[PDB]
Amino acid sequence: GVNCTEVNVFQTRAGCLIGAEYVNNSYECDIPIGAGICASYQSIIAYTMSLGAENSVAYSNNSIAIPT
Amino acid sequence: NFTISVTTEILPVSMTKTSVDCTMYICGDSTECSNLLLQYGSFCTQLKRALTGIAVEQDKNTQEVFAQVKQIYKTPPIKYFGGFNFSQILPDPSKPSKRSPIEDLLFNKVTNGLTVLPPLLTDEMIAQYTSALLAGTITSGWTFGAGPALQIPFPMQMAYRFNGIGVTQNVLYENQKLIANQFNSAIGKIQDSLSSTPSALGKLQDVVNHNAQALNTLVKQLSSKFGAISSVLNDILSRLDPPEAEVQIDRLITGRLQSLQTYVTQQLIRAAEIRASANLAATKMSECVLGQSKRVDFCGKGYHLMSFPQSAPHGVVFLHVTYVPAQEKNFTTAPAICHDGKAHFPREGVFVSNGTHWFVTQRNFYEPQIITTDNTFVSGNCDVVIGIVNNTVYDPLQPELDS
Amino acid sequence: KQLSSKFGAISSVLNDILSRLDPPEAEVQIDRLITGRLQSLQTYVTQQLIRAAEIRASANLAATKMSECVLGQSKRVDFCGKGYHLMSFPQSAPHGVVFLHVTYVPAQEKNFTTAPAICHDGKAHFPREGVFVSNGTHWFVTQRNFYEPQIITTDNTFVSGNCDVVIGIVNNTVYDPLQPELDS
Ligand SMILES: *[C@@H]1O[C@H](CO)[C@@H](O[C@@H]2O[C@H](CO)[C@@H](O)[C@H](O)[C@H]2NC(C)=O)[C@H](O)[C@H]1NC(C)=O
Ligand SMILES: *[C@@H]1O[C@H](CO)[C@@H](O[C@@H]2O[C@H](CO)[C@@H](O)[C@H](O)[C@H]2NC(C)=O)[C@H](O)[C@H]1NC(C)=O
Ligand SMILES: *[C@@H]1O[C@H](CO)[C@@H](O[C@@H]2O[C@H](CO)[C@@H](O)[C@H](O)[C@H]2NC(C)=O)[C@H](O)[C@H]1NC(C)=O
Ligand SMILES: *[C@@H]1O[C@H](CO)[C@@H](O[C@@H]2O[C@H](CO)[C@@H](O)[C@H](O)[C@H]2NC(C)=O)[C@H](O)[C@H]1NC(C)=O
Ligand SMILES: *[C@@H]1O[C@H](CO)[C@@H](O[C@@H]2O[C@H](CO)[C@@H](O)[C@H](O)[C@H]2NC(C)=O)[C@H](O)[C@H]1NC(C)=O
Ligand SMILES: *[C@@H]1O[C@H](CO)[C@@H](O)[C@H](O)[C@H]1NC(C)=O
Ligand SMILES: *[C@@H]1O[C@H](CO)[C@@H](O)[C@H](O)[C@H]1NC(C)=O
Ligand SMILES: *[C@@H]1O[C@H](CO)[C@@H](O)[C@H](O)[C@H]1NC(C)=O
Ligand SMILES: *[C@@H]1O[C@H](CO)[C@@H](O)[C@H](O)[C@H]1NC(C)=O
Ligand SMILES: *[C@@H]1O[C@H](CO)[C@@H](O)[C@H](O)[C@H]1NC(C)=O
Ligand SMILES: *[C@@H]1O[C@H](CO)[C@@H](O)[C@H](O)[C@H]1NC(C)=O
Repeated sequence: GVNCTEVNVFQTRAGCLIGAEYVNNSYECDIPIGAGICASYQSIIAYTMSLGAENSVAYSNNSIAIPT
Repeated sequence: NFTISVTTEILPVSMTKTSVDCTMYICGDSTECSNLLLQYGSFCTQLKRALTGIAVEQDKNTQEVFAQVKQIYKTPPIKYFGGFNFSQILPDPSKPSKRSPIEDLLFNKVTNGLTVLPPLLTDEMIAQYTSALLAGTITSGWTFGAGPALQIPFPMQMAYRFNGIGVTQNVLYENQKLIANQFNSAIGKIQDSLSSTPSALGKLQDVVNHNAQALNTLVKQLSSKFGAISSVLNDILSRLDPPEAEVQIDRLITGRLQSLQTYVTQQLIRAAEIRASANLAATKMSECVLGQSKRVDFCGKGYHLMSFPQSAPHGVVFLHVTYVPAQEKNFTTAPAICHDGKAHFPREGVFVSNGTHWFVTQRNFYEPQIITTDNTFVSGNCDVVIGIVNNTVYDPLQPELDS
Repeated sequence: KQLSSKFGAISSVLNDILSRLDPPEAEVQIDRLITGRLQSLQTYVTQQLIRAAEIRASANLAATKMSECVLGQSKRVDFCGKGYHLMSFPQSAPHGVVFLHVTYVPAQEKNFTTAPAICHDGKAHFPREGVFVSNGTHWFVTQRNFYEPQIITTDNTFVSGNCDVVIGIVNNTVYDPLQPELDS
């Protein structure tokens, strides 16, 4: 809740996290934090909510697939 | 003749999370509270545990209601859907928040010792969930949640749904442009109704107003005297004797613990009601979006084809597409027909006739056909049924095998 | 634990606190302790009541799933397990149940070509329960899953009007049964 001008330091929406370094990568959420922020240990890092992977199937006028 | 109409069904999902600690709520920075509150045991620790559990289960419920797929599906770059125009449903990249105009209008229409915890999943992730689910149900048919995704064209999956509801699919092809135009007109009409009528979204506004009224009543109820000498917490700490201040503040914190307890019970009952409503919404999600339902009066008023999942603030909004028949006409029916002393029963429908000419038809649509042998079966004779009529039955190939 | 709480009194004991205090103040102290313990019991029974309501709702859902997923088969999607549902194996558990759902998970799909209808002999052809699936110059039909090619005949298809309004329609040659046995 509180802002972090007063009291390594990364600004988020649910406050700020002290003692961890933010990364721009995408991983699976392990510790739920809030506002899409997730933390995992591998020291400790913080990252946004990565929703698995993106896989859009092709669509056309005439295309059908049946499992075998 | 049949028409296509769309309705709305709004169910709450999640309220606003609250966090309360006992000591700062009952008083501000007093050691007397520290040495007196522990004499009541761990009463306020139980309340903190209950609120943390409610927040955890609310986050889990919010994760469970929407994230029901293992992958995120992006929309194809071609908007051709067999003559069907879906413009205000799919999100438009001309908005920084990546929202369709319908939920934009819905969000525009829908309006110290406390902490307001933000939700675990933000509105951007909810919009991404709804966009991915809409893409998965528009390009992968009604069979994609059982495992790896597939792809089926939109008229073919509509024909599959029409086969599954109990009518022939050919009536989809004879009025495909009419069906698309009626769907576009219904979407525009429901968009105008949502943008105009302000009473259609009463449930979310009611639950948010209930939570805000509970918080405001708690805030106004905290600053009461409760029969004590002083109302301000630190005024009695400097006006009354510290040996003599073991009664008034004790009664004050006892009454405040009573108020916090009844607020916790009210919040728990409201959370149970919201949990039941969200379980019902998750049942609707599993039954009407992932596949087509066959039970009646569950999604829309009439026979249900498929539904549109969309994002709503502190809830979910539904677009249920139904099947409303029209143009009623009187006709004569018969239990069976008898030919050459043998009774013939319809294969899947019923006999229909206007005058002296009998025809067969499907379940809930009028398509007259010549009574043949391949679409009927013979069981017994025409002497046990009541009120049978007489008509001839043509025989397939019978004049074709004479050569 | 709340039994040993002082609740603002001198001591949490009962027999010892009677001897050390005179009755005009011992009555007030005992009344305060009894009211505090009754409030704690009220909190406990309220928590037990809401927990019992939640467990009753969960048990009603479990009884419904007993009545539906175990007894017979239901055709609904991902209610009894994940994906399509074949059977359910309920097993015993202390104060709970554990579920074993035999599920149908199709996989290893292959790309194919289709058609909305067949325009043969001036009339439109529609499948009964299958769909026209093709890979090249040949044409076949199959079910929803476990792709199996079959020759398009007149018994698995029907006719409804002519072939002029269906968009994307393609010409095809259909084999008719009883054609080789015509003069004999
Ligand atoms: C079934 O109802 C639809 C809806 O009214 C009819 O479509 C209308 O048809 C008239 C004349 O054919 C047109 O002037 C309208 O513009 C159509 N409406 C729309 C929204 O396009 C349809 O004709 C009816 N079919 C039958 C067989 O009665
Ligand atoms: C699908 O419907 C929408 C809305 O009816 C169409 O959007 C309109 O497009 C015209 C042409 O530029 C504009 O003048 C209107 O203002 C638009 N209406 C809106 C944005 O509400 C859209 O063109 C249709 N698409 C297709 C393929 O028919
Ligand atoms: C009931 O509807 C049927 C279907 O149109 C009518 O049958 C037609 O009758 C005329 C005159 O005998 C024939 O030329 C047509 O070939 C018939 N059509 C079919 C599809 O069989 C029938 O006449 C109608 N009955 C009444 C009393 O109007
Ligand atoms: C339908 O056909 C049956 C068989 O041809 C009719 O039954 C006979 O009808 C004649 C006169 O209509 C009677 O003399 C016979 O005694 C009847 N036989 C039996 C076994 O019932 C029947 O009447 C016809 N029904 C209609 C409505 O025409
Ligand atoms: C489409 O699939 C069919 C079915 O397997 C293929 O037909 C086979 O072709 C091979 C190659 O000569 C023959 O040995 C088989 O006997 C054929 N089977 C049947 C049932 O006809 C066909 O070749 C495939 N077409 C393409 C373009 O791949
Ligand atoms: C915190 O303070 C910084 C600078 O003082 C400001 O840019 C930021 O918006 C503030 N955040 C909040 C949540 O108040
Ligand atoms: C990485 O994330 C930071 C936010 O901390 C952002 O300012 C920066 O632009 C990002 N860089 C890239 C390459 O995305
Ligand atoms: C589908 O066909 C139309 C013309 O009938 C064409 O404009 C469109 O590009 C086609 N879509 C494809 C090939 O994906
Ligand atoms: C069917 O018959 C009833 C009874 O006379 C009548 O009230 C009704 O209007 C008729 N409907 C049509 C479509 O003719
Ligand atoms: C079918 O073709 C599309 C388009 O190239 C491709 O993305 C997809 O992987 C193909 N499916 C299979 C099973 O190879
Ligand atoms: C083949 O199809 C085209 C268009 O689909 C049509 O114009 C033509 O008449 C068809 N020819 C035959 C022999 O069916």
